[PDB]
Amino acid sequence: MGPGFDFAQAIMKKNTVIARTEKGEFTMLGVYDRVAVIPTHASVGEIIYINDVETRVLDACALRDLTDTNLEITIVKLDRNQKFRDIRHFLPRCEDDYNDAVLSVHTSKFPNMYIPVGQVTNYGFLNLGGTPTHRILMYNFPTRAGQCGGVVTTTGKVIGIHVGGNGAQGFAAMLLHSYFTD
Repeated sequence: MGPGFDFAQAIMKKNTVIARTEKGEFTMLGVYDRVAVIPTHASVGEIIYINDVETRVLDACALRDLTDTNLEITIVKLDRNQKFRDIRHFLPRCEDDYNDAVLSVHTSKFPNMYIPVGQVTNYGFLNLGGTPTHRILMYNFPTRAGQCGGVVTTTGKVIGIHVGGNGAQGFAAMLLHSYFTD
């Protein structure tokens, strides 16, 4: 509809895949080369389906902060025959708040879904399904079941992936440039 949805659509069209684990289907953001991210509760194993293709997992790392607290981001390296467009220059360097964000989802259940979620708070600590979690972003949209992995963007920035909600609010794990230095 406008420049927020334009930037969101540009990321979805080139930098997402449908990830299937034994825990269900997730939006999965490709970041560079064969490296992608998914919520840690997807429980990535040795084999994953990527757009319904059986794919060996070369590495999978559940991120935690230096306090040894869950970040709810798993960085996955895929045995895929094709690289992602490198979008690391769209990642923020620091924890921050944002205006006018879009949550974008692409699954079997929710194809080509874009949600204007409005203002994003640097919320920090969240007890997420019983697990203490840091670097949480919050938006006042009633997200449901089927949004996990969904990409949170502003114009110019990819800021997080959707990991949960309480029925009134949705919560995203921050993406930071420092997660993907090589």
